[PDB]
Amino acid sequence: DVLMTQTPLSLPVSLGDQVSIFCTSSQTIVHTNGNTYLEWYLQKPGQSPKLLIYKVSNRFSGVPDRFSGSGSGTDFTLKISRVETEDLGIYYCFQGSHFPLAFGAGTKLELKRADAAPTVSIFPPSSEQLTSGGASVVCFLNNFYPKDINVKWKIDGSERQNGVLNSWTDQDSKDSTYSMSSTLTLTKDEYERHNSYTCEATHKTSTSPIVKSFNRNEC
Amino acid sequence: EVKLVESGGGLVKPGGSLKLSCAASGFSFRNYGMSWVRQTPEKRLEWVASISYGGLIYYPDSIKGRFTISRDIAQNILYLQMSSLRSEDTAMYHCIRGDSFLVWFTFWGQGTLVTVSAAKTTAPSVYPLAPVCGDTTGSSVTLGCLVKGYFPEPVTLTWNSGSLSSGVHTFPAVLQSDLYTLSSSVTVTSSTWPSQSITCNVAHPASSTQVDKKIEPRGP
Ligand SMILES: Cc1c2ccccc2c(CCC(=O)O)c2ccccc12
Repeated sequence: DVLMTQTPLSLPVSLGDQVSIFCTSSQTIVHTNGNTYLEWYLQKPGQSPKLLIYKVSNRFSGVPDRFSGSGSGTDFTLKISRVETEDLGIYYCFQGSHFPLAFGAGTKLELKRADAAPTVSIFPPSSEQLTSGGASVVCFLNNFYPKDINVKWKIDGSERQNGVLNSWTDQDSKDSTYSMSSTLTLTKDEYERHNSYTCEATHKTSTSPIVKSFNRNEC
Repeated sequence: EVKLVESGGGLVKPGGSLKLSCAASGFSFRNYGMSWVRQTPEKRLEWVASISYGGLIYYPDSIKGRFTISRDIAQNILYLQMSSLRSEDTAMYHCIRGDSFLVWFTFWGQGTLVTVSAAKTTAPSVYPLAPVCGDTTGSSVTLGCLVKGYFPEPVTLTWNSGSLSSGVHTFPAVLQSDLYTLSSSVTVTSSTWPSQSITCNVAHPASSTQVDKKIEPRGP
């Protein structure tokens, strides 16, 4: 089995930049007929994947002249001589030289911008949820950049790294930042067992976490 | 104009069966290789099966035996019989025409969604997220809405019926335990809220659900 490896999983770029996206095979991908079936696809948000390059270096008809492909042995490369706003999305490589046919994880082309500290907002369980017998403490880490962030919870000073659901937004088409919601879910009784609920954010803009908290009984 | 239209996608319980169809146009099957490729919720692309212009069939070991590609050359329709279905088989299915010994996936269809789950139609739980006494001590105020345990997807969330658009962040749903949970945050000026009315309008069509929750300041 040939496994296709793509890096990085996220490539931050500025428009007008010449970029190279890499893809590696776990072993050689030459078909028995001499051809190397390495293809590159661009999946534009909302749409389906579309062919860009076939057989390592052949630009498919209708594909812009800024896209090219190259590679040999186990290293293949996708080039975009000058990036536009339409080129943003995820790029997938794929080898069809050997069975099973393999897809790479994909590389998301995203926009670079100035660092942005996240705005951390913490919200205790709604009085309504409590009646139903549940307790969900949500916390929003919004409009931050870069996209790498760590959210830690601490119930009464003690870290509670269990039962937390996190979701992330795609880069904002407007300001180009990222946002994320982290929902800790407990029970009315377990929730009523603690007082201090805390949400700490470790962004490359803090190291010493952005902390937002509250006390069940008071503030 | 070449066309590929997938149909048959839908909700199927584990171990169950489903038949996907793909109506083609612009070309003939005897001249092109056909394949099915799926994109899982994680956005991962996986090859499911392909049939050559001649009839040769190929499956990856995980699909082999459970799924079956067949084609109606006469009515130029490609199929994919699915059985022994698992939750990981949940993905968007695309049929694709390729060029034999030239390019595998030259032309993709928009796809059809197949969701494998034992979950039952459950209306969402919509809770109003009011800020803690701390946050509110500034220029802006971020509010929120928790839309818990609903099935199936999707639900539609707005603020003040759409009146509140800028400064909103609606997060992608996630399965918590066979049920979907989603959350949205809305940031506005301090003099905007609670001075002005702010409501989270959530609808879950599948369960004929249309609920509204006004965000009120907490405190005794
Ligand atoms: C698109 C497509 C191909 C595209 C590029 C290269 C080979 C292709 C093959 C045959 C592959 C093989 O025999 O290993 C196919 C076999 C069946 C159906 C489609 C096929």
